[PDB]
Amino acid sequence: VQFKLVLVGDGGTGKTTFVKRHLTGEFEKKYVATLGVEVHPLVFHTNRGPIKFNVWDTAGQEKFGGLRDGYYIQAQCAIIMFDVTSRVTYKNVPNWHRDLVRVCENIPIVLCGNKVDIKDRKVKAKSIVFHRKKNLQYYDISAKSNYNFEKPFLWLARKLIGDPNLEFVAMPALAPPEVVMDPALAAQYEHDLEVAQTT
Ligand SMILES: Nc1nc2c(ncn2[C@@H]2O[C@H](COP(=O)(O)OP(=O)(O)O)[C@@H](O)[C@H]2O)c(=O)[nH]1
Ligand SMILES: [Mg+2]
Repeated sequence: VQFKLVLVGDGGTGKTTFVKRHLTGEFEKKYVATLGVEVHPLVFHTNRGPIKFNVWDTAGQEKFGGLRDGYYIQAQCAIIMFDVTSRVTYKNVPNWHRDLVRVCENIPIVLCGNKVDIKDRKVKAKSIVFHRKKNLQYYDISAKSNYNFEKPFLWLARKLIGDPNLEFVAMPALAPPEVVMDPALAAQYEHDLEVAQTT
């Protein structure tokens, strides 16, 4: 049985494109009229059994202001997203985290910089600092290529289940990649995060 996960971040960062990679979750999503939300059931399969994240994706209302308390309430974990091609979206991460922690004081949170498939990257590893003092794990992701798609969910499942060595035994069916994540760029970016972390 299951965990509410709230996916937040500026409009246009790729939240909806990311949750939709999980094809069953997209097929089985439940639209909640009263709340302005689609709830996608993303089941994943660990070496210890299944875990279900019910991922709350907005219906775009973040473009007009903050989300209502009912969106965040009873969340057990979260993903904050920004877009590595837009510094302003990164600049706004602290405010999203504040809103989230205001309603859900002690939950595990992953920070994700999306669209790392785009060659002209504006927010690089050296610049991504917010997660350090706040105890968040960070990953680069590219929703459109499934790059690192399972990373945030695996880190969350380890935190939520209380098993640091949990692994996924099989991947969910994901929408086939719509863009190629350049494998060279992926390897440099993962190492660049490791370097920034040691600096
Ligand atoms: N290149 C690229 N474009 C993306 C990615 N994710 C989303 N997009 C594009 O970014 C725009 C906003 O995506 P959307 O999922 O609607 O963002 P949301 O408003 O945060 O829900 C759309 O044009 C997407 O196709 C990605 O990983 N790579
Ligand atoms: Mg959206």
